Amino acid sequence: MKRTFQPSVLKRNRSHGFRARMATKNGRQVLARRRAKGRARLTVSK
Amino acid sequence: AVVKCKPTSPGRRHVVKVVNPELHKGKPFAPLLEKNSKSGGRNNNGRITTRHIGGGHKQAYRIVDFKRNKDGIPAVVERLEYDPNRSANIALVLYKDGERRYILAPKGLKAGDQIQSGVDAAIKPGNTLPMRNIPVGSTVHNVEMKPGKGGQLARSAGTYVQIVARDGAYVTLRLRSGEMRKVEADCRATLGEVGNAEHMLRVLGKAGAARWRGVRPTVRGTAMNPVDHPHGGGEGRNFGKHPVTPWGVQTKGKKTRSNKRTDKFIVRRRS
RNA sequence: CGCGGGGUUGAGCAGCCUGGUAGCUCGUCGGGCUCAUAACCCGAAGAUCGUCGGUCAAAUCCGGCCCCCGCAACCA
RNA sequence: GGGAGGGCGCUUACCACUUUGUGAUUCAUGACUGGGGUGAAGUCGUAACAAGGUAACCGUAGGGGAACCUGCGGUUGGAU
RNA sequence: AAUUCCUUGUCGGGUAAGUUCCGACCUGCACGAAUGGCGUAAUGAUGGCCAGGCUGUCUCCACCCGAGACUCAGUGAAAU
RNA sequence: GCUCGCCGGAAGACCAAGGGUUCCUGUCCAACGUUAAUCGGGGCAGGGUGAGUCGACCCCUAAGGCGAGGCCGAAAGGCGUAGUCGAUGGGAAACAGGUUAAUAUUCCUGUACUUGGUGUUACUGCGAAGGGGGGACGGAGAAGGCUAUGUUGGCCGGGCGACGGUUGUCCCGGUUUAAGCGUGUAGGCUGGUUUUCCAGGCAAAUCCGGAAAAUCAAGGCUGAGGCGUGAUGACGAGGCACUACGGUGCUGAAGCAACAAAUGCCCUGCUUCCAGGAAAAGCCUCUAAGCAUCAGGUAACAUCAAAUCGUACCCCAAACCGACACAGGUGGUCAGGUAGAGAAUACCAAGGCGCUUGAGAGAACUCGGGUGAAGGAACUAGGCAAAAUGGUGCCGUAACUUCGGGAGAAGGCACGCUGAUAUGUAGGUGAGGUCCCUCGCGGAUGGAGCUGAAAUCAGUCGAAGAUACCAGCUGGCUGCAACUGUUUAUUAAAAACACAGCACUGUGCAAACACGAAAGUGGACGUAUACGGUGUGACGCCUGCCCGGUGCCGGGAGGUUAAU
RNA sequence: AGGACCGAACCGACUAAUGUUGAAAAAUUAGCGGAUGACUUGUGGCUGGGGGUGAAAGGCCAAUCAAACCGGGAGAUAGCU
RNA sequence: AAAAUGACA
Ligand SMILES: [Mg+2]
Ligand SMILES: [Mg+2]
Ligand SMILES: [Mg+2]
Ligand SMILES: [Mg+2]
Ligand SMILES: [Mg+2]
Ligand SMILES: [Mg+2]
Ligand SMILES: [Mg+2]
Ligand SMILES: [Mg+2]
Ligand SMILES: [Mg+2]
Ligand SMILES: [Mg+2]
Ligand SMILES: [Mg+2]
Ligand SMILES: [Mg+2]
Ligand SMILES: [Mg+2]
Ligand SMILES: [Mg+2]
Ligand SMILES: [Mg+2]
Ligand SMILES: [Mg+2]
Ligand SMILES: [Mg+2]
Ligand SMILES: [Mg+2]
Ligand SMILES: [Mg+2]
Ligand SMILES: [Mg+2]
Ligand SMILES: [Mg+2]
Ligand SMILES: [Mg+2]
Ligand SMILES: [Mg+2]
Ligand SMILES: [Mg+2]
Ligand SMILES: [Mg+2]
Ligand SMILES: [Mg+2]
Ligand SMILES: [Mg+2]
Ligand SMILES: [Mg+2]
Ligand SMILES: [Mg+2]
Ligand SMILES: [Mg+2]
Ligand SMILES: [Mg+2]
Ligand SMILES: [Mg+2]
Ligand SMILES: [Mg+2]
Ligand SMILES: [Mg+2]
Ligand SMILES: [Mg+2]
Ligand SMILES: [Mg+2]
Ligand SMILES: [Mg+2]
Ligand SMILES: [Mg+2]
Ligand SMILES: [Mg+2]
Ligand SMILES: [Mg+2]
Ligand SMILES: [Mg+2]
Ligand SMILES: [Mg+2]
Ligand SMILES: [Mg+2]
Ligand SMILES: [Mg+2]
Ligand SMILES: [Mg+2]
Repeated sequence: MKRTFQPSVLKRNRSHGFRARMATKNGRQVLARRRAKGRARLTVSK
Repeated sequence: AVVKCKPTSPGRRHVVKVVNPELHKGKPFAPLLEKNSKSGGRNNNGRITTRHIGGGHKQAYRIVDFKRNKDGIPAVVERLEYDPNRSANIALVLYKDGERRYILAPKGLKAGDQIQSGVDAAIKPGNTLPMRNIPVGSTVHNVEMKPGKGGQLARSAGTYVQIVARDGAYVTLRLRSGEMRKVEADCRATLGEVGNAEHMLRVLGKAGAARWRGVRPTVRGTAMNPVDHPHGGGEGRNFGKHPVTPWGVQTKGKKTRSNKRTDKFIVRRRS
């Protein structure tokens, strides 16, 4: 059975990447929540 | 000619092909080709706005000259060609100065014939000259709406337009739909009647014969569910409703025209 | 065996619609035209309202009864 | 001493009886059904024979309980 | 009848025996003409019935070969 | 170490995606390993990835994203022009061998090639954002020439048999060599050269386009393979010795022909068909402004530079997605022998594994299989399941029909081995000879060797010769749906949905309709033979009566009637 | 030539059996349908919740769908256990 | 304008 996670680095950084967060007003507030909470690694960008 | 395929397969029984040997069987003229990308019915927002569109075969748009703005300068018809973007074969046209274009094909055009446009051109099938110079009671095609716009009326396969009367600065036309219009007497109108008239006499034969044309299947509203289509519902083929488009508007009778700005150009509504 | 609609001169159909008031078409009878029968014309007769019971009065208002025509008897 | 040759036995070839599988044709028989014929004062009508009371008929098409009726063309084997 | 309650309607075929099946009757509770009618060769992992071959499906089970099930050594769950 | 067994279109070998030390040594068995463990993809420590040519980077674009100004929108914001990003596509160059415990088209040896800067010369009109050319494109089918590759023969090296034979038509092994450079074949496309003129290629143009005239029957482009050369080199069985006994060092013969042959190459080719089959850059050419000293361009010569990042390892799995060392999922590339039409199946080679609990016993009962007396659907909701047929050639084959079908209908016959026809035929292949020759990678003639079906006759063995795996069950009547297709991922695959066809109706282009507070966009770079909605569902014969009710269309007199 | 025929790769899922605290949160075994097309597959894009998409089953939208997931209104309300 | 029918011997 073909599972629901077929990983792909290029599609992960194009969608949940940092520069994906910065390009939209709603995404920019997503980071400001993570920084305020005090998260170690913010988005996904390994 | 219309040729009926022999029933060697259940799905080739009812195939009638309109085949024209005279169509050139090489490659189209290279400098007149551009890229043509499908949409599948999707627009800016990415949602479908016209249904049953998608798939098909990759095609290339050919730059058909609709305006026909070359006064003087006779030309010859080099060859006839098959245009997938339309219903009427096109013709490659070579002018005396060495310029090549594409034009639509009147029914009485072969390879090697000679045409020319302008207000002084002769009255023969293929020439373009303003409807002011065109004699009344004639049968024309590729008609315009505004002087120099390019031409919209009577462009499909086998259709034409009758010129009924010439009143002052306006000319009255009877269209192929039965409606009567008035257009400004300075519109150009290529003289003739569009070719490939056997385009009715064809039956695609099978489902794939339409699927490979950019036509996706349509699903009747009586099969849908009540939340998808107004007809919907029913335990065993019940209707009980006045026929309606999926958006609630009435079909099957309801007039839905409103311009109020070009109504001054209509003589008799189609009937 | 719960709920409707109905029983009218020989046939079909009104009058029951707020209680005095019985009609229409066909049909039966007696004459008339015809050689004669149909057809047509002129005249007549025929029901007390399904039954048994309950106000000055009853086809009508009410109940039982007899018969007919209908609908509804479902969830497991 | 045996040899040549022959018979018996075995074996192959041809073929009768017989057994299969599919057809063709012919003869009876079959619930029900189509038309036809005959029969007694039956029922509904009156199509045709006269100008048969809408002249008849031929081909074709549609309709009707039935004779039949109507459209289109054709003939005189129609009266005045 | 994918439609017919009474109904296993009645007659015929098939079977020793046929509420199913095929043909016919019409008494259509409650078929019927593009929410289409009646036919139709080919097609179908579609619904119903019949026949030939075939067989442990069955009368009625018997034997045999392998993995388990049982004993010894190691590790060692779960529902309640 | 010796046997046995299994996969062998894979359970073998190599990649992209993905993972991130899992790779190699030494060392340890507390924990992880469904058991023990000296073992491990475990703990600890050390080691390991070498690039002008392979990729990424880089130049160019598709779908599409972002979008200076801008248009639009209560604010956020939406769309979009010039531009600029985006490969799953286009653009320069390296091959053979040797070596490490671990890397190698990356190091070493040998032999190459590509693009830039600079310098020396010899020539020279150079010059772009613009003109043109090319890059540049589909599906099917058919042969023809080849190669990889395999079989056989020769040659070389070795051998004379554990038990009857085996100095011979006997047995085993080897018979390999690249990129590059020259040559230009089988073939495939196109006529070339020159001269004069021109309303077109937004300006110009000697280039494309077009119009004329002469001339010659030739020229040019493309092109797999073959043959030289690289290579009197490397490789090479096996012998010689050290053996730390893991392997290491020395030497080294033959290294040729025939036949068969691809799904790979010529082939982006040829023929044919309708459903008519990406864009831009690299590259060639023409000129404008501009420079005519220069500058710049063409060719040879010498030198310099080619930076940065990946390079271990698993990659159909114990290292990826499934919570696990999980009977699941995962795109591409290579394709040996025998029998076979085959990438099916059966047995094998190269290679890799025996699937991380065993040892006993031989009860019931369950799971997976084998055979069965006589009967053959009597069981059952129902022939569910088992059983059965199963190949090639030939004979033969009905009702019905849209003339194609039905049909592989049904039902039958032959099939192994040896010999003769023929000391292997028909056919395919084709060496020396021989002649001609535009003399070459030629053309005829020429049949040595090689390979090789199919058939007939006769004999022969078994119970059985498509002997194994592989491999149709067949007829009769009937409802529904014309047919191939699609559907409830995970209880419903159908009579449901779709379909080609038919009908009604809307729609005159700034179209109807749809997404959207709007701008705008799909419809469509389409124009009534077109497009949208609705119903029916191939084909044949058909589609009767009702406009009272509910809608819809037309009407414009009369009545009723809102804001003002 | 064929939405032509038989049949492996490939795609699918008609029947029976086992499994139902499985090897597997839908598979294995023996059979089965399509296999030049309305086919199948790799990479990258687009459409977003009363919205998408749908050869139409209320199917599918991260093991969830007659209206997803996460946070907030929120200690909603509960004549009910 | 309407205008039908009449066993057999
Ligand atoms: Mg349609
Ligand atoms: Mg439905
Ligand atoms: Mg609704
Ligand atoms: Mg119904
Ligand atoms: Mg008469
Ligand atoms: Mg008459
Ligand atoms: Mg019977
Ligand atoms: Mg134990
Ligand atoms: Mg094996
Ligand atoms: Mg580690
Ligand atoms: Mg342990
Ligand atoms: Mg380790
Ligand atoms: Mg770029
Ligand atoms: Mg934008
Ligand atoms: Mg801006
Ligand atoms: Mg790429
Ligand atoms: Mg070879
Ligand atoms: Mg390695
Ligand atoms: Mg696994
Ligand atoms: Mg294991
Ligand atoms: Mg796969
Ligand atoms: Mg195999
Ligand atoms: Mg046992
Ligand atoms: Mg058995
Ligand atoms: Mg037995
Ligand atoms: Mg027996
Ligand atoms: Mg038997
Ligand atoms: Mg029984
Ligand atoms: Mg029985
Ligand atoms: Mg079975
Ligand atoms: Mg079997
Ligand atoms: Mg039935
Ligand atoms: Mg079907
Ligand atoms: Mg199907
Ligand atoms: Mg399902
Ligand atoms: Mg299913
Ligand atoms: Mg339908
Ligand atoms: Mg139908
Ligand atoms: Mg009708
Ligand atoms: Mg097929
Ligand atoms: Mg097949
Ligand atoms: Mg599926
Ligand atoms: Mg789900
Ligand atoms: Mg809700
Ligand atoms: Mg609150």
